[PDB]
Amino acid sequence: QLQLQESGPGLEKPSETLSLTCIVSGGSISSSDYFWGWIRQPPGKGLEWIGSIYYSGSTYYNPSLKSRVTTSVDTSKNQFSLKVMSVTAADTAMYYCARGGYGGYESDAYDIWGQGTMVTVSSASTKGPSVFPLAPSSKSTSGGTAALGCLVKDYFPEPVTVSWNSGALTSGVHTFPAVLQSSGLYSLSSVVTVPSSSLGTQTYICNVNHKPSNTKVDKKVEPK
Amino acid sequence: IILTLSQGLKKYYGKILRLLQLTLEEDTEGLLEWCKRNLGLDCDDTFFQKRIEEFFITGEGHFNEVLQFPFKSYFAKGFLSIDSGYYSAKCYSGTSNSGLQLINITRHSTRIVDTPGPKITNLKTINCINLKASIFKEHREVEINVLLPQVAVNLSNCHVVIKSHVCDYSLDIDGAVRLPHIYHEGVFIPGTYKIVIDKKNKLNDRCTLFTDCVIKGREVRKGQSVLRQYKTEIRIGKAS
Amino acid sequence: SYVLTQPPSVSVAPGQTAKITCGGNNIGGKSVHWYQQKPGQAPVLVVYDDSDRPSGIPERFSGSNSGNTATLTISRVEAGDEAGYFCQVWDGSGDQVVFGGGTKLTVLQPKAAPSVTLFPPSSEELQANKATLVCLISDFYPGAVTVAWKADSSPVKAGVETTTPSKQSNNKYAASSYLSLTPEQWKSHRSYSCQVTHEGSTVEKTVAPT
Ligand SMILES: *[C@@H]1O[C@H](CO)[C@@H](O[C@@H]2O[C@H](CO)[C@@H](O)[C@H](O)[C@H]2NC(C)=O)[C@H](O)[C@H]1NC(C)=O
Ligand SMILES: *[C@@H]1O[C@H](CO)[C@@H](O[C@@H]2O[C@H](CO)[C@@H](O)[C@H](O)[C@H]2NC(C)=O)[C@H](O)[C@H]1NC(C)=O
Repeated sequence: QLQLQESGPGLEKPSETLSLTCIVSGGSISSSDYFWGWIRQPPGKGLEWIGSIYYSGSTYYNPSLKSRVTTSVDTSKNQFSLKVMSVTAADTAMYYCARGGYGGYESDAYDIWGQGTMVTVSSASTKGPSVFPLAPSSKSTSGGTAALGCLVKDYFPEPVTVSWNSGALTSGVHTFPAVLQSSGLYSLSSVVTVPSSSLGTQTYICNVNHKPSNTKVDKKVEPK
Repeated sequence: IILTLSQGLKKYYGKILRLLQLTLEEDTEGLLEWCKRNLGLDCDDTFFQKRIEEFFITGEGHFNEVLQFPFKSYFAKGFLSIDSGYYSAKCYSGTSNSGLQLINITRHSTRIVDTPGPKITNLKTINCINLKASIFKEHREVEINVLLPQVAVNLSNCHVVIKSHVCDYSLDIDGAVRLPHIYHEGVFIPGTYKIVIDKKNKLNDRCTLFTDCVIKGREVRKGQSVLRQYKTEIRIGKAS
Repeated sequence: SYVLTQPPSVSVAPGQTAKITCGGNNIGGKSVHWYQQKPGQAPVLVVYDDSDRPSGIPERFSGSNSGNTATLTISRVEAGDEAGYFCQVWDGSGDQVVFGGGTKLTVLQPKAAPSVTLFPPSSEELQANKATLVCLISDFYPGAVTVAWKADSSPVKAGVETTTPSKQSNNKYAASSYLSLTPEQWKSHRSYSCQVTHEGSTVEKTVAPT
C-alpha cells in the first residue's frame, strides 16, 4: 500500500530554516490525480494547512504562511519536502505530510497521512537521556504480578520511544507522558507489569531510543 | 424629433439588443413615437419581450423586419441583422430551428463543488467537459465549443466572434462572455455556443480564456457522476 | 479567509447519538470532510464529500451538509469514539485548505480510582550523586489528582515536578510526579511517601532508604 513517512531534524534553532522531507513509498509520487501537502499542529492547537504541491511542481500555499514557506518535489527520489524560513517558538509543532485529491477526479479529502514528526524550535542543544532501572520489589503490584521500569531522565527535545525486550514484551507496558522540568529538560518513566514468579527466570531489558540525539540505550532491570 | 424608417429601425433593434443583454447601452430616443407612427402601437418593454419570445421560440411562420409574425414584406427562415449601427448581431428565428436549442437557467443548477486543480490548462489538453477545442493550424484560428454555457467563460485581451443557433455577434470586451437572454416563462440562453478566435489578428496576441474547468469525478451518486471544478487559464494568444 | 466554526466540545452517553456541527457561509456549496484524531495520533479521514465514508469506517458515522452548516453524526457511540473531530473544506475563493478548530468529543465514563506505584532511587543514580523518587498514577477518571510528597510525615516543599493528567489510550487518565533529592537527603530520612487524592479518596505509597 501507499505509505507516507515524515523525516525531520527534531530540533531547529531560532531564525533558521526548518526542512522536512516526506518519503512516499508503495507507489509513485507522480500521481496525476493527487497532490502532496504539509499540515502542522502546534501543541494543544488545531490543524493548520501549510501548502500542497503537485508532482509537476505547481504549489498551493496557505496565504498566512506563503511569505516564509516553500515546498519542492523530487520525482526521482519519490519524495516531497518543506522549508519554513526564520523559525521561532511559534513553529514548534507536529508536522504531517498527507495526500489529497487534485484535478477533479478524486475527492480533495486528505485520505493518506504520515505519522507526524515533532519539531521543537530552541536555542538549546540536543541532549540524550540517562537511563536508570526501576527495580521490582518482589510483588510491586498486588501478589501475582510486579512492576518494574526505566527512568528516562533529562533529555531534550521530545520524543523518546521505549520498548521492552526488543519488542518481545508488549503486554502490560505503560510508557508515561514526559514531564517538562523547569530546566527545559524532559523526563519520563516506562513501567511494565509482569508476573512475580518470573522475576528470577526472565531478563527484562528496556530499550530507549532518542532520535534527535541519535541515542540508543539498553538497560537491564534486575530485582535488587 | 422625428425619425425616418432607417433611423427608427436602428433604435428599434438597439432596444432588442439591450433586452437580450448583449448591450449595456442604447439609443432609444424618439423610438416610442416611431412605433406609434410606423407600427401603430405602443412599444413598451412588454411588447418587446413578446417580439423576442415569438422570434426565437413561439414562431408563427413568417416574420417581418420588426419581429412580427411599412414592414409588410414578411420573410421565411434564417436571420434578421439586428443592427443598431452602434452594434449588431445575426440572430436566427425559432422557425429555422429543428427543436429547442435553448436551456432554461431559472431551473435549478447541478451542484458543482470547487477543488484544487491546474491553474494553467493547455489548449491541446482540455479535459474539461464544458469546453471542447479545435485548433486549425492551417487557418491560424481556434474554435472553442462551450458545452455548459451556464459555467462562465471570461475573455482577457480577446477579439472573438460568438456563434450559436440563437445569435452570432462579435465580442471585444474583457470579462464573461455575454449570451442572448430570452424570457419565456423563465430565462433562456443558448444550449451551446462557439468562440472563434482568429490568431491572424494582432489584437489576439495575448488572448487568454479564464473559466471553471468542470470534471466528472470517479464517484457516481444518485445515478450521476459527481461534478467538481477548478479555476484555470487557457492561453490562446502567442504572447499570453 | 473562509472561516469554519466548530463547537469546542460535545459530550454523549454510551449508545446515544453525537452531533458535531461545522458552520460556514454557504458551506453547502463546498465538499466537507471530517477527520478523527485520537491523542498522539495522526488524523484519520472518517467522512468525505459531506457524507461518504472511506473503507473501514463504521456505518454509525454519517454526514450531511446544506445551507450554512455541515453535521457529523455518530450513532450508538462507543468509548473508542472519544477523540477530536475536525471539519475541512477547500476554499475555491481563497485557493486554500481550511480546517475547523476541532471538536473534542467525550463519552461519559464511570468514576475510576487511581493505581499508584512509587519507585525509590536506583543504586546507579545514587552512585551518580543524584536521587529521584518516581510516583506513577494511572487509570483514574476524572482527570484531576492531588499529589503530595512527604518526607517522613512532614510535607516536602522543594524539588517536585508533576505532569498535567493526560488521557491514556483507554480514555482514563495518567500522571507522573517526581521528587528530586540529594543522596544524603534520601538516606537521612526514614521514609518518603507519595499521597494521591482522587474524588475525596487518598492512596498512600511509601518507600524507604533500605
Ligand atoms: C423554467 O424553469 C422554472 C423552474 O425554475 C419553471 O418554473 C417552475 O414551473 C413549475 C411548473 O409550472 C412550477 O411548479 C414552479 O413553481 C415554477 N418555478 C418557478 C421558480 O417559476 C419554468 O416553468 C421553466 N420554463 C420552461 C420549462 O419553459
Ligand atoms: C469570470 O467572471 C465572472 C463574472 O465577471 C466571475 O464571477 C464573479 O466572481 C466574483 C468574485 O468571486 C463574485 O463576487 C461574483 O459574484 C461572480 N459573479 C458571477 C455571476 O458568478 C468568475 O469568477 C470569473 N471566472 C474566473 C475563472 O475568473
